[PDB]
Amino acid sequence: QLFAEYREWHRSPMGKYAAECLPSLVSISGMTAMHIKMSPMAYIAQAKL
Amino acid sequence: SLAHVVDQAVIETVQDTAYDTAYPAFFYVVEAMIHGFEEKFVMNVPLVSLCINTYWERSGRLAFVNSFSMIKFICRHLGNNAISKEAYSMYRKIYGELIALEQALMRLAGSDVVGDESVGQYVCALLDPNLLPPVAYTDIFTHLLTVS
Amino acid sequence: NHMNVLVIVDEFYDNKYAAPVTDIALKCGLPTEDFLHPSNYDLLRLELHPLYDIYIGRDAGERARHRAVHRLMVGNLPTPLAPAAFQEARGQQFETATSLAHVVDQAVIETVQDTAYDTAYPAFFYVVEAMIHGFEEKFVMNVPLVSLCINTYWERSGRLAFVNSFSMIKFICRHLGNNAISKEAYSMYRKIYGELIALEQALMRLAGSDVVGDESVGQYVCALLDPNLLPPVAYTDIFTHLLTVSDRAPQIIIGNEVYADTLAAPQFIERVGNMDEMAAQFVALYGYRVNGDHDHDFRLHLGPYVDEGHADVLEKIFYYVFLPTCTNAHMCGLGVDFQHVAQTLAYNGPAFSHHFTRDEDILDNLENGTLRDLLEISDLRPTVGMIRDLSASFMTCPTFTRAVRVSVDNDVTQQLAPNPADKRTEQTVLVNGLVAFAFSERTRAVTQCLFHAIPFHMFYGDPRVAATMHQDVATFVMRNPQQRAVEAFNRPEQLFAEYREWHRSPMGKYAAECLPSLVSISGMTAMHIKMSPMAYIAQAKL
Amino acid sequence: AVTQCLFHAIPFHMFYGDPRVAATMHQDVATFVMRNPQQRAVEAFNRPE
Amino acid sequence: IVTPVTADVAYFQKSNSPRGRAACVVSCENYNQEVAEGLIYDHSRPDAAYEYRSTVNPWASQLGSLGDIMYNSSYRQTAVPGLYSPCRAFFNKEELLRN
Amino acid sequence: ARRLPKPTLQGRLEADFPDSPLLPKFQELNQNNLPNDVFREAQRSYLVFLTSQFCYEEYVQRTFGVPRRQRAIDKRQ
Amino acid sequence: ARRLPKPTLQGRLEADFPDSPLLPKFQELNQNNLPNDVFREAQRSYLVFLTSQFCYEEYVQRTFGVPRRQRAID
Amino acid sequence: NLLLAFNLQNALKVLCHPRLHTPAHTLNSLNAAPAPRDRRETYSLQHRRP
Amino acid sequence: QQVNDYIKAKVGAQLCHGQQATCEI
Repeated sequence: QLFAEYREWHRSPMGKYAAECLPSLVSISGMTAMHIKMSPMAYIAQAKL
Repeated sequence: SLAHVVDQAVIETVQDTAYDTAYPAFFYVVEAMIHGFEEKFVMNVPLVSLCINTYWERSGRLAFVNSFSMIKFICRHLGNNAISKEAYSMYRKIYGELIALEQALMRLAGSDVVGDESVGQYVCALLDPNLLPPVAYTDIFTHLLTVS
Repeated sequence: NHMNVLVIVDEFYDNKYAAPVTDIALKCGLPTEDFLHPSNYDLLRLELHPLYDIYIGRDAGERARHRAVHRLMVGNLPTPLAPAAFQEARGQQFETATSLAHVVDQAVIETVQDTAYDTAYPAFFYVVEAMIHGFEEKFVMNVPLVSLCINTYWERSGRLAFVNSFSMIKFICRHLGNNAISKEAYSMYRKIYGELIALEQALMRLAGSDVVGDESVGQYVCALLDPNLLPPVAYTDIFTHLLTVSDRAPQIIIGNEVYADTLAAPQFIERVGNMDEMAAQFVALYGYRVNGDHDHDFRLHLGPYVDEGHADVLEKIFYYVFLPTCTNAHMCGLGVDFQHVAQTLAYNGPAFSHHFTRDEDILDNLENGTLRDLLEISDLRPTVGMIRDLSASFMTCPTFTRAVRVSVDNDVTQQLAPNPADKRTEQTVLVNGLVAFAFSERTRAVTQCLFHAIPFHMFYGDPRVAATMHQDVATFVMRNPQQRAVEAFNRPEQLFAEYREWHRSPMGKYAAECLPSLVSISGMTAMHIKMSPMAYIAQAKL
Repeated sequence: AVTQCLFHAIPFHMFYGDPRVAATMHQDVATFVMRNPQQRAVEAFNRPE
Repeated sequence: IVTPVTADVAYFQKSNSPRGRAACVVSCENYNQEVAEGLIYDHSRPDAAYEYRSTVNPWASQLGSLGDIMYNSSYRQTAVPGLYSPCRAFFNKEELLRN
Repeated sequence: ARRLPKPTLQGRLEADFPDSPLLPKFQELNQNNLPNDVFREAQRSYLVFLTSQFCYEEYVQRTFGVPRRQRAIDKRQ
Repeated sequence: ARRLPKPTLQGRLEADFPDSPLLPKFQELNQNNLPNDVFREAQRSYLVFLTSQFCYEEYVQRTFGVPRRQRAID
Repeated sequence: NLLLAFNLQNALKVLCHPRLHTPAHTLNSLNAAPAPRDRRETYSLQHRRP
Repeated sequence: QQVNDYIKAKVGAQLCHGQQATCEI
C-alpha cells in the first residue's frame, strides 16, 4: 500500500549506494550525480559540462 | 565548482546523531506537536532552545536534524543567542550546504529555456517540481496540481 | 521620467512572463569546447572582435545595423575564450610581477565569507548604517552604540558586523582603535583596510613613473586608478567632483534631467553637512521632507566631497575586487526609507519620555513594535542614551534613496567607434543607499516596512538576496528558476544596462564561481585592467 | 586632525620620504598625490630640494 | 594574428592554416563561389579536419573577424607602401577563392 | 508612484506621556484639511521630528565642552 | 480498524484538583448511552482539549500585551 | 596524423534520439520470445490502493 | 514539439573532405 518499487522513483541500487557509502563530502557530491535523469535534455547538459 | 561550505566533521556529527540509540523520542514528540508550523514554532521557542542546549551539553550531537522544517526554523528564528553558538554554526552549515547544492544544480543546466519553462526540470530529478518531498506538512499537492 | 526606484523595481518584476537572457550571458555560460561547436553558431557569429562586443537589435525599418560597444576591461572577455583558471594564473603572474604583500590571510576571508552567507545577520546593523550613511560626524555621535554592536556580534558568532559597506570599514579602522571593540575585530578591520592599501600599491606599481600628458597613465591602464569609474554606493557629492576632474565628458542622468556641468550644480545638488547650517535649516528641511513631490522632484542632497588621500580608489578596489570575491557576488543594494527607520525608533515609549534615564536597558520597556522584534532577533541590548543619540540623526538623513545613471565616454583610445551613441559607458551608482548581504524571512517580515530591494549592479544584483528580500522577484524566480545565476538575472532596465555597463556578465560569473582566497583576489584585480594601448604597454613592461 | 598643532611632515631621506604616510600627515602633499597618482612611489616621490 | 587563449596546442603542431578553418578551396567544386564561401566563412558547419568544432579561433576565420579586418581589407596593389604581409597569402578572399 | 508601508508603532504615546515638554510645540497642530489617519501619520512624523530635535539638543549640550573647571573647583572644596 | 494503545495516564486528577475553574466546563459530558471506560477516555480527551484551550488563551493573552505604556509612565 | 577529440557532444547525434528511448521494440522482441523467464516475480509490481 | 526541435537545434540535426568514415554508437 506504500512502496511499489517498480513504480517508485528511487529503486534498490540508490538505496544500496546510500547504505554502502561512507558519510563525507565526496559521498554527497556523488549522490547528486545520481539525481540526474537519463533524459535527452540531461545528455545535452552533461555534454555541455 | 561547488563550494562545500559544510565541513567533514559536520557529516560526522549528524552521522553520530543517526547512530545514537539514546536519541530521545521527546524530540520526536515536540516535532509531532509542531509538525512544521511557524506559528507553532514561535509558540515553543524556549522549549526547543532548551532541547538544543541540553543535547549539545550531554553529547556533541545536535537535535531536530530528523526534519528539514526544524532546520529551516532554527536557521530562521533561533539565531539570537538562545542556543549555543557552535551548534548554530553547524545548523547554518547544513542550511548553506543545501543552498550550495541548489546553486550547483542550477548551474548544471541554466540559461537554456525550452519554452515557458526552463530545461531545469528535465535535466535532473530535484529541479522537477513533480518530484515531491517524502514527508509533507503543508498543501504541496494543490500547488503541484497548479504548476504541473 | 520619475525617479522613484521602488515603483521601478516593483513594476519591472510584477508578473513578468518571459525572462529574456542576453547574448553576453549565453556566451559566458557554456565552456570552451561547447562554444566552438557548430551547435552554437548563433553565438559564434556575434564574436569577431576581442575588444568590442557586437550585438543586433530589432528591425525598425532601417536594416537593424550591428552596434559594437567596448569591453573596457580584460574581465569582460567571453569566458569560453578566457576561462576562470586562466584569470587565476594571470592574477598570479601579476602578483609575481608587482610583488604585492598579501596582508589578509585565508581566515579573515573565511570570516567575511561567513558573514556573507549569514542568514542570521541582524538588520539593526543595517539600521544604524542607514542612520550614518557615510558621515564621520554621524559615526561619532554614536560610538558606544556601534561599539556595543561590534562586540555583541563578535562574541555571539565568529562573524564581524558592518563589513557590507566601505564607510563603516574606514570609520571603525580609523575611529575605533580605542579598545571599545575586541582586539580581534579591530585587527580584522585593519587587515581589510591594509589589504586595500596593498592593492593600491600593486596598481601604482602596475603602471607608474609614466605621464602621458598632464596626467599619468594610471587612468589609462586599469579600472581602479581611473577616476571615471565610480563607487557603487555614493554618500558624498562625488558627481560634482567627477565633473571637474574628468578630462573626458561625463553626463549624469538623474530622472531625464541630465547635466554635465558644474555651473548647474546648485539647482541639482543640495550640499548638506557639519550639523550647523542644518541647525537653522531644520524646520525647513523637515517641511520639505513632508511634501510628497519627491518621486518627481529631481534634486539630490549629499554630504560634501572630503579630500581623501587616494582619490576614492580604496572604495573602488573594495566594492570591485574584494566584496564580490569573498561574498561570491552575493550582495544586493537595498533602498531604505529613512523616515520609517526614524519612525520606528523615535516614535516609541522609552525613547520619547525623559523620565527614563540614560543608562538603563530598554527591552523590558519596548512596546510591541517592529523595532522591538528587530532588537529581539538582533539579540542586542541598548541603553536609552545610545538609541536617543541614534534618533538624533533624523534631521539630516535624506528623504528616500535614489539612483543615478552616471554616463561617461570610454577613453581617448576606446573612442574609435563610428556610432557616437556607443562611445559611452554608463554606470548606475546607488546614491544614499545601502548594500546588504542576505536575509531570512524572520528579518524580512520585520523590514518589509523599512527596506526595499534594488537589483542594482552586476555584483549587487544577486537573485538569491533579492529573493529573500523581495516578493515579486521571489515568485518570479519561482516561475523561472534558471535566473539564479547572477549573470542571467534580468535586472531592471532603468537601473542596469548589460551592454552599457563596466562589468558585464563574465566578471559576475568569475565573482560567483571563484573560491574565496588570496589567489582569487589577485586574479580579480587582474580583471580590472583596461584593454587599452597603455595597458598593453604596461603589461609588456611587467 | 588632532595633531595639526603639534607635528609636521619632513620627507627628507630616501627611506623616510614615503608619500603614503606623508599624505596622512600633510594635507598639501595629499592634494599633490591626488593630482599625481604616479607620485605615490617612494622611489620617484618629489622630495623638497 | 590575435587568437583566444584556449586555442589548443594540438592545432599548432600540425601544418595548418594560421586562421581556424583550413580553407581547402581546392576541395570544393569547380568554379563555385557559394559553397567555397560556405567552407571558408560559414561557421555553422564544421571544418574539413576537426568535425567536433567549427574553428580553432573565432577572431581570424570569421568574415567580419579581427584578423580578416587587419589583413584582408587591405588589397595588395602595386603603388602602396608595399611592405610584404605574409598573412595576405592566407587571408585575401580573392586569393582564397582563386583556388 | 508609491512608498513602503507604515510600521506598527501602536497607540498615541503623546497622551501616554503627558509630562514631556514636547507637547507645547506639538500642540499647535491642525486637522482642517487632512483626513484622520493621514493626520495621525503627520502627528507621528512631528513627534519623530520633535523628539530627534530634543535629543540632538541633549547631544550637543554634552559634546560642547562637558569638562568644566567650575565643577572642578566645586568638587575640590 | 485498529488504533494505538493508550498511555498509562493514571488517576483522575479532576477529582484530585477540585479548584480548577475548568471543571464547571468539564462536568457537562454525561453517561447516557455509553459505558464506563469509554466515558473515562472521553473525559480524558475532553479534559486535555479544554486544558489546551485554556493554555492557548493564556498564551495569546500573554503575547498580545506583555508590554504596557501605562506601567512605564507610572 | 591529427589528434581529434570524440567527446560526449559528438555522440549526441546518435545517443539522445527517440529510437534510443522507446521500449516498444524490446517488448515486441520479448513477447515474441518462445522461452520467457520462469521466475516471474510478483512482490512489488503494482501498488494496490487501500 | 518544443522539446523535439530544441534537441534538434542543440544537436546537428536537419562535408568537404574525403568522404569521412561513418561513426556509430
